[PDB]
Amino acid sequence: RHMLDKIVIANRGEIALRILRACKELGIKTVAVHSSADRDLKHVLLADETVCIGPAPSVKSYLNIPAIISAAEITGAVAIHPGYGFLSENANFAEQVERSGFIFIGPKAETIRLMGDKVSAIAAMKKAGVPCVPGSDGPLGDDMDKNRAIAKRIGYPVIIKASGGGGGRGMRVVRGDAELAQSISMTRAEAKAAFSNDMVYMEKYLENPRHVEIQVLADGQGNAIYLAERDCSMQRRHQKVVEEAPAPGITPELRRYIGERCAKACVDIGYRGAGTFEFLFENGEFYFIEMNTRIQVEHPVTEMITGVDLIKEQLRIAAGQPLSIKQEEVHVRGHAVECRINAEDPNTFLPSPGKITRFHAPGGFGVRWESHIYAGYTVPPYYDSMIGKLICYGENRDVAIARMKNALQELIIDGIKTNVDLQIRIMNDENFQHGGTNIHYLEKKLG
Amino acid sequence: MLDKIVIANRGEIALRILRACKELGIKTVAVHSSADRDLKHVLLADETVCIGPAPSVKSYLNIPAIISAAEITGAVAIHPGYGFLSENANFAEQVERSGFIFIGPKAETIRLMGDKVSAIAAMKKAGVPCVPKYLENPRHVEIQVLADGQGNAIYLAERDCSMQRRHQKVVEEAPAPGITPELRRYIGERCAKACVDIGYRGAGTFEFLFENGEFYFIEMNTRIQVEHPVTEMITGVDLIKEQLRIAAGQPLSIKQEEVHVRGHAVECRINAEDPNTFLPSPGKITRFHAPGGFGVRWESHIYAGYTVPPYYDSMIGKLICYGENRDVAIARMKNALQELIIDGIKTNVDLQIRIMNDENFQHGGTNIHYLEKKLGLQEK
Ligand SMILES: NC(=O)c1ccc2c(c1)nc(NCc1ccccc1Cl)n2CC1CCCCC1
Repeated sequence: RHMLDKIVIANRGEIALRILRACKELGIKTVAVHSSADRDLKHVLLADETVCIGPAPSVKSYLNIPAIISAAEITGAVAIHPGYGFLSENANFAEQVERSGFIFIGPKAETIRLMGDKVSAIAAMKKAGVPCVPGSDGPLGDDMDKNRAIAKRIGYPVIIKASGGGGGRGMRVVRGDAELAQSISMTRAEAKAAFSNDMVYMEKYLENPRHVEIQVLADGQGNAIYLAERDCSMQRRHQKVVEEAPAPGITPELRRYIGERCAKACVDIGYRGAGTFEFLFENGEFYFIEMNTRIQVEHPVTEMITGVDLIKEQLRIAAGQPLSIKQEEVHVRGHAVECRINAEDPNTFLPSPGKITRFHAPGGFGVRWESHIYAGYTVPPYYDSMIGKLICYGENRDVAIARMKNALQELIIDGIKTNVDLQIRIMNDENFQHGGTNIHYLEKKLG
Repeated sequence: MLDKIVIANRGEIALRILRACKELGIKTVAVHSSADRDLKHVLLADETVCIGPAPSVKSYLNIPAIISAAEITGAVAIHPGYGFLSENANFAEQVERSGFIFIGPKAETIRLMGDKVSAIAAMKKAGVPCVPKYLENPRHVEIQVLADGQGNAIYLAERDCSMQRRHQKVVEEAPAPGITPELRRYIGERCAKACVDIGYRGAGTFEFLFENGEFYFIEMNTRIQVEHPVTEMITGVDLIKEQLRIAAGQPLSIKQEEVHVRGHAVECRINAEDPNTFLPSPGKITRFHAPGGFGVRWESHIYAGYTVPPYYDSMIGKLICYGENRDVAIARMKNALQELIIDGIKTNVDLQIRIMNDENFQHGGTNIHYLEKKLGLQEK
């Protein structure tokens, strides 16, 4: 079968190393594009070719569209993998890659635009039969009588959300008519300033939901499959801390119900590659909020429970190959837990950059370590706080948690502040040990 | 479960055992020589006891010192690992006479199987095929077993350990290439019946020579196998935790029909020795970096700044890669071997890279003489 000869890894850190490994397993030549502050990245040191695309600030490196495309052209690369974050959900970038004759390892640019606009995305999901949060089902105008009527029909509390927003950014809870006009007005102003798009919509506000998300894969040959779910509720201020697969309390019947709807939605929108349907789960019911049109950070928990290498599937799809597995070949087996490891201060939660003086990774049966860090490595201040991901699998949830506790005790990261101690606390939490804690749990636990 | 156990071993296996104990909530007692105070498992153990000076005869092979440490710490069981006293029937007999649980078979089974004459007679009786014959180009194929010593016994597929130097395994893999589900079931059932017939208790391995679609029994290792992780990857069974459950007097919960072979796993033994002359290379590891990724399993006590002592064997770690198929497991091993950094000492990492890149290994089914023919070494 035909495979991509050479690709540009348009990312950094752990995800860039994750992509480099998948490339090497498939015999794909790698081009590591990097900022001047990232010359010592583990994947840069393992890459077949390297191109320094600019200085440390992301604007002149990882978000630098001409420099990334120019690197693909000079090295003779055929495709670009955007990873997560940066330009991965940037439709202009995907269009420019397509326009320049290189393969964008993701969905069509118009699919990114469709799902990136939250109002259009909900309408497409509702039409496809995916359950959505009751809401305005269209943008809000300036007629406050019409806005009060939508709030009445939905039932308070409600949430005002930016169509150009996403991932908890660009939203405001409204509990009564008195706060409605000002809340809409503030959300609009914030959205205009942040996204240069003042469009807002209204949604029913769910008080105690769980964040449950469905993993999908769709090829260019008409196949679209669901790879169970992940529970990503263990979060703080919209930042995921712990993710797990499958989600506790989800039955095979409920898994089948939601998964089939997501797979059908892929067919209807002509989805291609890896994707994630994010839902709020409350009182046995799923409610769509948004679709992630790229690989997710927490993808490894899905890989452990299904045996499917999601990055290798992305590369295969992009090369024009069919999905390597059929739906009937996707089986949920055992349980996996992921602890994100951050170079962060436990009091401020702010990134804690610096030089790692001593480093030791955990090992053992069911223990997977996803990280670019090594002894002597300097965590730069220019980017996000995540330095690694510790993933533990077991035949059941109890075994996965037991292995995580042991793995966190072997993990040594000196010279910088980390959330390792917090991760140990979460694993020891009696409510986490029972499972099914909602999205507000971690914040309530911390204070 | 067993409240507290003495890990009567060292290095990677002692760390392997400690992790299984911690998962089950079993307290650990790390008995160590004065040269092994800095072993990773010793630093992670709940309690530690120095059992003597550096030579194994004075420490790891010192029965009164091990028993005394188990008595003073209030332990109830002893895991002997592999090597050392694991297959010493007098040690197993004394552990039990002292009132402790021996994490292994009965002393009589160790004796029965430890003597080739009585072992072969027990196998002929049990219906296990033996050497009737000249086996010029055989493959080393071995069957993993678990028996509770209560009448239940299961086989957990096979391993191919044909890549050898001076009769020491270098690469191991599971399942064995070319072994059909019919052949697996045939040999496996005879091994499970043999466990019942000899009253076997715990983990064990039946080693065979495999040539022209036929098995020929050589010997039984009456203990956990070094290469046990490749079987664990393909079955999902934690073999050390099963040893611990059996020793606690729990019957096997795993039924034969619950044992499924999925994917493929390869193990590369990592040795502190020269990759060409095989001169042992003890010494301080000045820089260390372990490989990572999907299907990558690293089994080692080594760390940056740790000194590999000159007193013991050269095996410092085991690199185990799994995949949905043999090709994926080999591709993952190549990637993992490139990430593995061990500086300050000589290792066989470069030899392992050559073995993974060998076209006959990539094809599979190379015989027991292959590695030495590739390297130009004379058998002895
Ligand atoms: N309808 C609601 O109750 C509701 C509540 C929270 C919502 C939520 C809905 N939707 C989102 N995110 C998407 C979004 C934000 C802003 C504008 C548009 C979108 Cl789609 N969030 C944040 C996510 C992320 C953190 C934990 C799970 C909840």
